[PDB]
Amino acid sequence: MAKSYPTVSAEYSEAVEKARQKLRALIAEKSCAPLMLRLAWHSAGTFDVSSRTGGPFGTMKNPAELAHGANAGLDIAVRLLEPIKEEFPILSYADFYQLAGVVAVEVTGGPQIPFHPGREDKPQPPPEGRLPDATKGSDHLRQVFGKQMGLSDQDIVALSGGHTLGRCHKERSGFEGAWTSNPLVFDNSYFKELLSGDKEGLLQLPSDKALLSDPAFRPLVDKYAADEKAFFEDYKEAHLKLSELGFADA
Ligand code: HEM
Ligand code: NA
Repeated sequence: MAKSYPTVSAEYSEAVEKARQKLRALIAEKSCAPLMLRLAWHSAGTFDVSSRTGGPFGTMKNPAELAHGANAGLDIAVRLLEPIKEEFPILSYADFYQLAGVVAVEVTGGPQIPFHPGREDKPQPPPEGRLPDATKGSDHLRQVFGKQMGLSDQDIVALSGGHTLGRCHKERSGFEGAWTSNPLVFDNSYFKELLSGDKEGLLQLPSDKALLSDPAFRPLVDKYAADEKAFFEDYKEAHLKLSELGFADA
């Protein structure tokens, strides 16, 4: 009951569905689901409840936000999706990029995340610096996900499982390597690899490792490594909340 979703026209809803189908095809065909999940997450994860600035309001289309260090390479994702966007002028960029994130999780075998349309495209990007720093630890994760975004510790650990997809690139973040051996499959392998420690051919960031040493995060890592169904359930809830930060709040 924390949300009151807006009424959109039948034509808006039809555009959502037709765009969803185009996104499902393109994301699968171009093998770019991890990049598209990162696009949606960096779009949403800048929300700060104290000022109600940032969040999933389409500002990743703005070159000034694409230029943030944390968003290196997301210009590729914006450009890859623009041909579809041009077919759906009614949709906000805000909705479109969150829909791409939901689709990215779906097409890689993850949970079906509910999608509610109606986000506005806001004119001002957030200030740079809201997103989590991969070199920092649990206090920082709680500042970013908790104090800024309003999400729970469970949400932090579940959402960190987004790293079950994809990899780091030396020219984007400067880190390099995949967390999992199957980076196009949405599964609980991220947590299994965290528990088994560092190993040749796979990467762990300091922020991933902070989940292992924190007394509240660690039980959640253990749970998701053992129980993919529980991971999917908690991930679905956390991604839904993330994708709607600042949007439709009652
Ligand atoms: C918990 C704090 C987090 C930190 C410090 C962090 C940091 C990073 C870094 C440094 C990269 C490498 C980017 C590159 O070089 O291409 C990355 C990639 C990625 N992140 Fe995160 N991330 C966090 C949370 C999340 C969340 C919440 C999600 C989504 C639910 C997510 C999804 C991804 C994905 C899918 C990739 C791979 C992108 C690709 O393959 O192109 N991350 N993250
Ligand atoms: Na995986």
